[PDB]
Amino acid sequence: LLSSAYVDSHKWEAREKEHYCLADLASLMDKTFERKLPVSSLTISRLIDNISSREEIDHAEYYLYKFRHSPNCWYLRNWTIHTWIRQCLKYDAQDKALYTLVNKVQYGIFPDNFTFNLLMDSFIKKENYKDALSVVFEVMMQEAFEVPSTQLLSLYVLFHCLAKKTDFSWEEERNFGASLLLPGLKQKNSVGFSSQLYGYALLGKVELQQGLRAVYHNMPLIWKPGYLDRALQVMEKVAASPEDIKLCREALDVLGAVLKALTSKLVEQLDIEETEQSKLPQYLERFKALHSKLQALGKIESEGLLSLTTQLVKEKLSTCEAEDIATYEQNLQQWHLDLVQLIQREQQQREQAKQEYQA
Amino acid sequence: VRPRLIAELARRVRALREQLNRPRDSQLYAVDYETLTRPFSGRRLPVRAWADVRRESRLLQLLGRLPLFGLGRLVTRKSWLWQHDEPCYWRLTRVRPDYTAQNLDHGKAWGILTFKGKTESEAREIEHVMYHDWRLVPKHEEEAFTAFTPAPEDSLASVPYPPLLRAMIIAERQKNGDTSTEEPMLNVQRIRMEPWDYPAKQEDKGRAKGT
Amino acid sequence: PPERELSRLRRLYQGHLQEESGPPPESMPK
Amino acid sequence: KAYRGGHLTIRLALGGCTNRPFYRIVAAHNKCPRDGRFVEQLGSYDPLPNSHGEKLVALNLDRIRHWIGCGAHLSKPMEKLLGLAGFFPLHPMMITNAERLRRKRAREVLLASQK
Repeated sequence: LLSSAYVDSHKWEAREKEHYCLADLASLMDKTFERKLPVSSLTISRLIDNISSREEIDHAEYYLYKFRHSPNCWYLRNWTIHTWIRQCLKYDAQDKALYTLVNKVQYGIFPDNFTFNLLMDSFIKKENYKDALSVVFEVMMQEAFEVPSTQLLSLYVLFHCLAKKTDFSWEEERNFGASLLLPGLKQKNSVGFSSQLYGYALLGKVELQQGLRAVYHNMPLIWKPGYLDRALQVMEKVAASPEDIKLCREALDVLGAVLKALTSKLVEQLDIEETEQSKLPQYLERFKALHSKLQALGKIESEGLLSLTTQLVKEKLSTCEAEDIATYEQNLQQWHLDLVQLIQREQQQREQAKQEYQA
Repeated sequence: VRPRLIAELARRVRALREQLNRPRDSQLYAVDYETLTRPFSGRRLPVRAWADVRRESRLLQLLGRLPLFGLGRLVTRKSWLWQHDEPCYWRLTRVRPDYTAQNLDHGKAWGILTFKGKTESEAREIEHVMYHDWRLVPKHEEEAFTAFTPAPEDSLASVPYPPLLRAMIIAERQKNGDTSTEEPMLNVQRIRMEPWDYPAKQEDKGRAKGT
Repeated sequence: PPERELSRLRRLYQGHLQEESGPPPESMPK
Repeated sequence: KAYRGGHLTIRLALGGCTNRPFYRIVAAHNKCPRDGRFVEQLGSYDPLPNSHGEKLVALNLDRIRHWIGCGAHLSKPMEKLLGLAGFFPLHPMMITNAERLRRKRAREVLLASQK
């Protein structure tokens, strides 16, 4: 879905690179680890910069794993992560990039929004929507919906996947609900509000059937009950919103289906507070009343979610891409400055060590 | 005095061997969830913790899944959420992960504390990092989570003296000629009663010795 | 105590509760 | 003698004979034996009623105040004695135990009424 200019790797290919044989750097780090000493972030940077084959991808994965489990794990630089993803894309190794991203705890791969978009768009161009969905779920887990381009791409992929899905496991419901709620909150349009409603409906179903811990545990979600109430609040907000904002009929149908299905371990809640299973009938009545109110106000959209998201993508992704490319160029310049400072520090330390050794 | 040099030699060797064979957090604070015992020492955890140990997460079990180990993020605790209605949390400023951990789920952390809505001036080390009691505040919820309106905290400024001590104070006053009728009072405004679950000084806390 | 605090304690000590005690007699029962 | 850490505490040292207890209120290092070395004797406590039906407690209030002002701790029985004397507030557990005994006697009275 992204332009060739956004996906172009020429400027990254033109980065100033100091050439090494990957075997030499690997042996140096092996000696360092054997001596139980810390490895510099510059060394791992040089190894990742000097991947020249698909087997060097396999070796660099192992050395990333070893660096993550070392005293200087925190110092893995952003340009190194970007280069790792670029190399994986270059040598037809998207599966390895996805593997490291999924096991980010073991490898320390925490991409920026540009790098997420690169990976997700590669998967989308190859029509591998399953892996694109995996990348979207990783973006959700990392809470990286701060850039509009990522939000739009994630919404597109999510609605594409939901358009052809019937069987829902509660983990799948939880992941889909979170991944649609987070970008839906940052988009103040009809698509964003419909995504908010759909995700709140899914999370409320998960909460009522499996419990609130199933919702918030190891998720970027809050531990407060009342997700269905928040969906109804989204409907209420749309009712008092300007003319242009609307709600897709599909999201309303999903919420209605969830309520119709719901109305047919440690206790974390105070016994004086009313449970959700007891407020289901009132939620249903509120849903029917608000649905009639929205239908009267003409705040219901008949277009499907996927088509509406496609149209929004076509309208906004170009300007989002322009902004992202500008920020990416700024980042590359700053990274070059930082890398040259690191190289100078190493050279100065080595020369001072030689000066001392000469005595 | 005949010198005792073997004692000094043994003390120095023991100090060196303790500083070189230090047990790591991944070893000290590992837990067998089936039996709820520490494999390092074999001691069983207290009963009141068992459920939490099987449901909640350690702090770096959360921080290892975040960029920069979650610097600047807000982390709260389940016990604080249950006990207190006002927001209690840490704003992280520095993290030292235990690289020897297989999942990088052990380590140390520093941050700025807000307890019951009162933020501290400086950042200090976080205690109970190894407890299974930690939750991560979502970015889109922070504004709602952090919101707090300071209620008027007007408490007693003075209390009566105990009966016999009051009687003795008054008797001494009348002995020294004073005839004023004001009741003796104990000022209690400078005695601030700190909640028992307020975070303590982790820098002053000890560490389990290797064995 | 307020009912909210009693419920908070009832949550804190699930399954390990005694019968709640009311106000004691004003005088010592004879 | 040098103890590792420790502090001064005002407590009750037990003397007397079998089935006839008597207490000396003393300020001593907490690590010392109960009836062993002490820093100062601050009073006495006879828990057996005398011929006048009285439990006699002697308290050196000046020296007790001095040692509390020098950093000495208090054992729970000593805090309860000082609360009974009116020198301290009544300890929370005297109040709680009194309430518990009131409730128990109320239950006994209710049993008698039910019978």
